[PDB]
Amino acid sequence: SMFKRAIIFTSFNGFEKVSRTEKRRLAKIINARVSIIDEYLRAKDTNASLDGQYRAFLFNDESPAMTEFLAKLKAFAESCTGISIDAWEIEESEYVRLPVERRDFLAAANGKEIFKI
Amino acid sequence: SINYILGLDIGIASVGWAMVEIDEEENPIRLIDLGVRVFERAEVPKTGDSLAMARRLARSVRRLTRRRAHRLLRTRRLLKREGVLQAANFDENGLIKSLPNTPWQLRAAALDRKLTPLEWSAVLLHLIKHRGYLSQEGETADKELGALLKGVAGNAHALQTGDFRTPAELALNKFEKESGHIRNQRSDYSHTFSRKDLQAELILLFEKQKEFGNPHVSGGLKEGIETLLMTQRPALSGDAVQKMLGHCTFEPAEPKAAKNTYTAERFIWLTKLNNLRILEQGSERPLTDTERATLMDEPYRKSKLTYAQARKLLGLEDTAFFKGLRYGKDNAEASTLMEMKAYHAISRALEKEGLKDKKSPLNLSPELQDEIGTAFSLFKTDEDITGRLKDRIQPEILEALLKHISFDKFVQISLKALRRIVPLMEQGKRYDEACAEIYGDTEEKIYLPPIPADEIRNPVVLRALSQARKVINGVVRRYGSPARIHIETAREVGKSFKDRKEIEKRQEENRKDREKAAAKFREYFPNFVGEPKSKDILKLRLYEQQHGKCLYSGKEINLGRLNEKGYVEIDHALPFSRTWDDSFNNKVLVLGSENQNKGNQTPYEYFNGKDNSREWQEFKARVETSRFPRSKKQRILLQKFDEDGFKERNLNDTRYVNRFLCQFVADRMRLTGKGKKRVFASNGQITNLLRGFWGLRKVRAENDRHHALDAVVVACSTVAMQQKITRFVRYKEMNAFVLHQKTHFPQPWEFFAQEVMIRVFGKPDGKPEFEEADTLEKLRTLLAEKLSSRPEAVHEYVTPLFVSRAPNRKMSGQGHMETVKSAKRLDEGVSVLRVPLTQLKLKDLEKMVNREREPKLYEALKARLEAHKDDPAKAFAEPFYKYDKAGNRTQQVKAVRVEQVQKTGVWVRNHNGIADNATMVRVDVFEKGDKYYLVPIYSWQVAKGILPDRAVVQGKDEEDWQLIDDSFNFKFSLHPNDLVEVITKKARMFGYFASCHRGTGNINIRIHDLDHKIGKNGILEGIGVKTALSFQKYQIDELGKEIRPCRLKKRPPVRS
Repeated sequence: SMFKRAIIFTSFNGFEKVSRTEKRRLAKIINARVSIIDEYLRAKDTNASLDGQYRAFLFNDESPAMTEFLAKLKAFAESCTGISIDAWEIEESEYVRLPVERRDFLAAANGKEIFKI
Repeated sequence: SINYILGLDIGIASVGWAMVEIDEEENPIRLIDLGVRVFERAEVPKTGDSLAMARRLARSVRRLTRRRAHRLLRTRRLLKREGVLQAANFDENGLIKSLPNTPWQLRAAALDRKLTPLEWSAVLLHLIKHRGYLSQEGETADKELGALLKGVAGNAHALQTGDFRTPAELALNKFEKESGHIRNQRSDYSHTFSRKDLQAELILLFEKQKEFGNPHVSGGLKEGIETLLMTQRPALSGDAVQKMLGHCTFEPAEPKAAKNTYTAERFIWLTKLNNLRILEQGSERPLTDTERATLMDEPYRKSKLTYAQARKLLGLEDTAFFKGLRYGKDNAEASTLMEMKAYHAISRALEKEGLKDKKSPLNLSPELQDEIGTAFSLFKTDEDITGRLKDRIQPEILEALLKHISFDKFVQISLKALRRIVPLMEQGKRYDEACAEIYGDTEEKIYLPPIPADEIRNPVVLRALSQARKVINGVVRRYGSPARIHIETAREVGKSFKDRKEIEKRQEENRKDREKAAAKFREYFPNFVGEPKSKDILKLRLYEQQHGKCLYSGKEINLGRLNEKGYVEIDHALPFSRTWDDSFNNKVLVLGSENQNKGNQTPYEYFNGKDNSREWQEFKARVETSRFPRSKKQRILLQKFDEDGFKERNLNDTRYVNRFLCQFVADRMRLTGKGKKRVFASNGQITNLLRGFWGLRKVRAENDRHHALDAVVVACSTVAMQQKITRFVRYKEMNAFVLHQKTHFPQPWEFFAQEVMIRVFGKPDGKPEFEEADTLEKLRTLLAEKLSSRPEAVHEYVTPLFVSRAPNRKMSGQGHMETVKSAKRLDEGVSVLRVPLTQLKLKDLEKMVNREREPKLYEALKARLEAHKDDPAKAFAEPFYKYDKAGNRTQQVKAVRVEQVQKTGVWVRNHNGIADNATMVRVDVFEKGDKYYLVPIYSWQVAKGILPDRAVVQGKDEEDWQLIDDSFNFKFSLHPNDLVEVITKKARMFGYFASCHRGTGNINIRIHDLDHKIGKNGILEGIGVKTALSFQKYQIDELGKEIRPCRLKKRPPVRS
């Protein structure tokens, strides 16, 4: 009924080597959610798109799909020791009411933190 | 005599036609007749090869073997004439008796010893038979021929450098010692020799045999034998290749020629430059004269004039984009835009040999460049080109040019015509203007003349247009000349097989992409009425694409209230009434509240766009910061388009096929049109739109019948109907009140949908479960019951639709299968074939001839095959030998003989082999005692001229069949795709004959419309006609009329 946007920000921890295979895993995870409606957050394999990027995925929090996706993200983050994922959550009402200039940042600020890793 | 419009729907394997009786006012009122005509598309179906290819390859093979045998026959006649065999060393036929079988050895030993008439003859016949490869110079450019050339050149160099002295000696020693064989095998070009080497060897052999005292080294013999070894017919001449292509069509006396030509390349360049327009965010504009002057010479100065490179030259400044360029694709501006291939090919050839200072302009005249292009495009040998350009250019330059250059591909204009056009075009003046200024460009008859094969250079398009011609001519014969002809051709007509395959690929890609999107729509809106249509997914996609913000106001829009009716609308940025454009580039998601004061204005004309009102600047900033593709943003903010031109381009289809068809039908047909074009090529998109909005839902049908449905729609699309539609849309965008509810989108007339559905499918729509009105009675009663309101729904022309399949009564074709098998053991039902080990499978070896007599070999091969999991190519990749009783290795194996089943065949290769039957060309049907007998007739029987005796019997192997005599009554001959009727105990079967199984005597018939509910994919298989009640053959014309049983008098013969 009520639509929630999960803002996920992918950053690089610097600690360890990137492990291109881990980049492929993260690209698969993110690309599972992408469809032609929100293809604009296509997961590339280069750092430029995987490092330091906010992506806001739309979920319907009367469906158990959000939780499985965020759990997969957290599992990968625990695996990768050198990539860090931060998740938030915002109601789509407040997200859309924000000014579209840096919406992902502002929504992250205005949203309940979910998992930091 | 009726006033009607004929609507045609053309595709690669179908033409649907509809007739619409119209007012004098051109409003459609009566649906007269519709049909579908289906044929087989003019290509080899699986691979896209052309039908002519298979025949041409066999023709060239025929000519090659024939000319070789003739050359060898002339060689034997010359041997007899010059004493060498003196008389009757020859057999009953021209072959030499007791000819030795050691010619390689004799050729090598001929250098050191005087030979013998028999040995000398064998040597010369061997040289003639195997005269090696001829260059035909700069041949390094083609997948394999490169590989054969690698082997040839390697062996030539090895002959000249390593001291072995002749092809014979080198071949003997190297090939025998290092490989165990001389002649190449399976695809290998390792041991191939060039003709030059073998000519040198022949000369040396004659010298040596004169030294050693051979009575036959006469000048006659040497002259003759050398000429026989070197001569071959000339390849196609310049004038002959020119006769292949049409006259210029501008200057009939001069030919069309030479893509690789300064004049031709410059024509291409100027056409691109003159037609190239740049769109900057906002509107369009063409290059100023200074910009054209700047770019004009850069294709010569640089290697290629890249689009981004052109941006550099003009200081174009991003926010200025090239039109006719997909800007969504990343680094799209690395595209070429122009490359002068010929100029730079000549220049690179000269640069690479020391005659041209690189990056110094090529000083050769335009005339000389044109001449070089034509010469290199018309001749395929060094000598011919050498003469042509020996007339006009210096020797070193020509020799350099003959190296590195390969030309092809002509361009449909005479160099005189292009010479006149390109000075005219340089001034400016788009192509048609210059062409008309120089030589400005109508004999009508009742029936459309045949389709000119010259203007239609494509087999699939040629067959589609030819069958459209047949449909048209039949319709005109039956009902007179049409008022207008409307045309709708499939997107796939006129596309390369590669193009069509790729289009299918992306169509399936879009299928799965849209299914994922639909799943996402379902997840977001779990409670939804039925299943989501296209506009719903577009609503959601535009919502996310617009940042959740109505594009006209910037007010946030509630998700989940998306399908709350009327809350959000899909607005056409440019109004449909003025552009007839409903692309995905002209659709934005707006609020119901805000989209009520826009009116019929464009987005630029509504936010004022002329005083740069801050509402307009806010809107332009909003659209530029949305996830719209560049094209969409360009269209939203057009500002200055040509209203009528744009709606016209969106209203009709301008493809090569459609323009040709409109001009051809307009020129040479009767067509009592009012006078403005009388032939209309409907744009596919608008036709689909009209189908949807006129109640013609895309059905879930196997029928080729749907082809006629579309043909109806295109036939109702008239100028009056279009303007009525435009008026309705206009009054609808300004909020109509002219009432509100009963304002159905204008239809050609009331209950159009229902009548069209009954007329095409013989069923009221939405009841695919219902039975079809097969007959006039059934159909007319159904129409009068379910359309009692409509007076003209029934009349004297309403007949059930029956799809007409183009027949194929051709009596010719492949005589037998390609591989020839041993026929010795043919009293037993078997034949033998040499099967390589690389192709050897377990079910082959289990039938080896020497399975019993080579138990060691059998067990070795069987065990080896077990290993590597029965993979033939893998198991025997390492050399396999035979073994004696004492364990010694003796001799390799390449291939073993394998038994195969053979109950019938065709005699081949001098009655020394058997080959499998290919395809039956006819089936003769006899009746005796109320039972039916099918005599099959194959093509080799037609060639030999043997009208077969025996009719099929279910299980008997071929010998024991029912011999037909005069006690039987013959009924008819069946060719593929003839209409047949099998009244049987079970039911009544009607359809086009397809196949006649010879192991059962049963036949398959395609249902006329290939309805998938019937049989498997519309084909009734295994119908047994031996014990049918009735078995008759019918006739049918293009339109599906005149369905009558036909009675043949006498059995027809196979030859004339």
